[PDB]
Amino acid sequence: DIQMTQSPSSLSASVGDRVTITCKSSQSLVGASGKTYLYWLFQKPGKAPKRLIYLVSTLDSGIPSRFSGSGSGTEFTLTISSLQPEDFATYYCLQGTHFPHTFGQGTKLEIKRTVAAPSVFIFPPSDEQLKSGTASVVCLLNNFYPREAKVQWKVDNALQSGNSQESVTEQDSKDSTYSLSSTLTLSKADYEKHKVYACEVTHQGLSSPVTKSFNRGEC
Amino acid sequence: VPLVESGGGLVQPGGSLRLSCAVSGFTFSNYGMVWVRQAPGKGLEWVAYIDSDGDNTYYRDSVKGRFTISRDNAKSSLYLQMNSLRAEDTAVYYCTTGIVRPFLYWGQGTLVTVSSASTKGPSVFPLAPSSKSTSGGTAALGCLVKDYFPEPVTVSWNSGALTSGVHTFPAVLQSSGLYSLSSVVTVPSSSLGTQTYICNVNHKPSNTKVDKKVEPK
Amino acid sequence: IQRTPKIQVYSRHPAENGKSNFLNCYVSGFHPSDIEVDLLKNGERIEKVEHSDLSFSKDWSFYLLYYTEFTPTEKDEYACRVNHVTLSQPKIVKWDRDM
Amino acid sequence: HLSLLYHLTAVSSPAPGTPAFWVSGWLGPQQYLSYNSLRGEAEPCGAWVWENQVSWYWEKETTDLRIKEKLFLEAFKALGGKGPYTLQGLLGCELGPDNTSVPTAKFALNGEEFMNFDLKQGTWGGDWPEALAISQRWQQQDKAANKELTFLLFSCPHRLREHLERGRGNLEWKEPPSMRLKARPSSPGFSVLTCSAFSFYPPELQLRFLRNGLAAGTGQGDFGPNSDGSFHASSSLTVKSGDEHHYCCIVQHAGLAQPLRVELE
Ligand SMILES: [Cl-]
Ligand SMILES: [Cl-]
Ligand code: NA
Ligand code: NA
Repeated sequence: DIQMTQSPSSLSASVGDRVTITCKSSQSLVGASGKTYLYWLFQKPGKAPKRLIYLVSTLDSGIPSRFSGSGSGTEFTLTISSLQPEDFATYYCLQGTHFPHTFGQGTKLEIKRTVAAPSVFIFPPSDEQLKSGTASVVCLLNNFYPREAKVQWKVDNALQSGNSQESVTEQDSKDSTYSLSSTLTLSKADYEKHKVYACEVTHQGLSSPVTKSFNRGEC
Repeated sequence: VPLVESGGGLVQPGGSLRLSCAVSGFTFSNYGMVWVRQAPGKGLEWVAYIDSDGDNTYYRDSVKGRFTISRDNAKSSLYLQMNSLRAEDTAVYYCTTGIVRPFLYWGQGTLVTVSSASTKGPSVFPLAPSSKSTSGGTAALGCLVKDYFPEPVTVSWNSGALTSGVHTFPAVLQSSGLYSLSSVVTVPSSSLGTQTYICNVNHKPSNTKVDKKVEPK
Repeated sequence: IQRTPKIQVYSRHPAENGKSNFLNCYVSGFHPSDIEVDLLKNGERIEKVEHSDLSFSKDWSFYLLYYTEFTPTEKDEYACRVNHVTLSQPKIVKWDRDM
Repeated sequence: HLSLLYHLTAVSSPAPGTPAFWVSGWLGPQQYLSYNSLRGEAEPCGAWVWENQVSWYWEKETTDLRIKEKLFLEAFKALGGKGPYTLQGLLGCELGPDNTSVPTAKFALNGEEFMNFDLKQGTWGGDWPEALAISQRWQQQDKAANKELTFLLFSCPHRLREHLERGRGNLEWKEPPSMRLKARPSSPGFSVLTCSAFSFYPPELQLRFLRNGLAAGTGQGDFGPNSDGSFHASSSLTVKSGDEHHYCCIVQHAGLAQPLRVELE
């Protein structure tokens, strides 16, 4: 059924770098007057797609001239000659020669900036939330790079499992940083049993892992 | 600004929806037209195609008997009639061109969400700023929006008069089948008291509006 | 690209021996537009033969109609002989009177 | 509602005596106009020769198509290389409800659709390299786009307007098909039944087959034109050795008041 498969699926590169994205179709794409209906599209988060390159290597109007494509048979590449920070987006290759009509899984392109440490904060489940059954505890990691960080909840020093979800912001389009909420959801009955509550953070920008904590009740 | 797709919304499995795509950017009568779709936070997916005349159509075969593309060159617009809907049809649906400029013209999409569950407005709880958060320095605070369906929900602070260092996190699906997110903000510790901070949560699918005040416990 | 012609032979009005009529060859669905077509009466060219304009369809392929006034007859067979790039040798389609 | 569409074709090397360029103009499925570069003059076809018409009509068809002619030959030069090429264009308007005119301008090269003239942004365009070649060559020509914009937004629907008022009888013409149903043994055990419709207008017609009153499918069907502007349709089906006569033919057409049953008698 004609699969498109891109390499890589994910990529962080440095401003100035030369970027290479490949697209492998399971079947040749020539088949007209020597016209190859391969296309490159890109998509920023919360935004609609846009066309980059059409046919194999023709830039769409107003696409920055550092973008280029090539390939011919079954082997295709997108190439950004010198990365800039607005170049962040997800890129897709698209075959439009036989129905369907299929996309590569995408290459997520993030921009690598200087390493930066997260300002950590910790939040007590509000008085109100308890009354209505259960209790949520929030750990905030603010404005940092790179995306990779390990978070642990320390309920009376027994490291919790499978009971906290994380959310991560999209890489900030201005300052290139991330932010994270780890949210530990508990029941009122379990929450009242314990006293020592803290999250422990570890991240490249930290040589010494940091913890912020509170004790249930007084401040 | 060349197109506008419309008529999305929330529906039950089995139900039906009619998507409209009003082309004003180009001469619609020249163009094969295409529907493309994107399940929330996933890759793009091709759906259907139509002749410019209107008498040739193609579909992905996970959809064949159920959907129906069509056009009315008269009102330079394009349609997708979707019937017998099921879970996997959830996606933003995007309208584009086929031959002779395949995939060049796009619009803002329209969100089609297929689920049996009911619209629930979120509980809103404040995330109070710590007592031990320095004198002078920076303090963070925010509010928590919990147990709501469906997407999306919008958050603003002090009625649109606070954007600096506001982060609203991408909602996440709790195994309860419902969503939650937090919105937080960093401010000067010295503002704790003088300035007052309120988050404006709006969940429209259920007409829920909460203005919650954030205060130190 | 290239597309081979479809050929259809039939008469304007239902065929009746002795009654006057018109015979049609309709050649369609072909590209490029270069084409040669004769109507045959018992193996050989009909002289005075007219044709319509070379026109084309929604799919872009060309179509043409050849025709001539004639009187059908017990003793007579008719055909249409067509030549085109896409053919190695002329295609000949016999006129089925019922068609 | 109806359309007025011009079919344009040019070729890089015509046979001797063949025109490089020729246009057939069509009101619905009915051809009203002929032009070729050899004669260099626009002619009415069929009843349209006798239309009560404004006296400058065919002067203004001729002037516009001569412009279209020069551009089409010009495409070839601009188009790098030796071909041979065939450039086709489908230029016309459609009149819907509300007196509102939708336009169309698509182009094809060597039998492939590759270009169009956008009316919103007054522009020729297409993805193909050769679309760009002709595109800029037409754009760089003085007045082209304006004349094109004029022709399709004003000339075209105006012309359609005039023909609908002056050629009402011509467009509203209806003539029922003369019908025959016949049989011929196809193979051992089998016969071929052929339902045939002669001399009908408009072209829209459907044929079905019935055994004893209950549906048996459509045959394998074909359409074609006659020379007088009328149409021909035929359909054929395979049936058993001797039954065979518990069969009729069902034809649907605008020229009839009700469907017509055709017995093999
Ligand atoms: Cl975008
Ligand atoms: Cl007059
Ligand atoms: Na088209
Ligand atoms: Na033109």
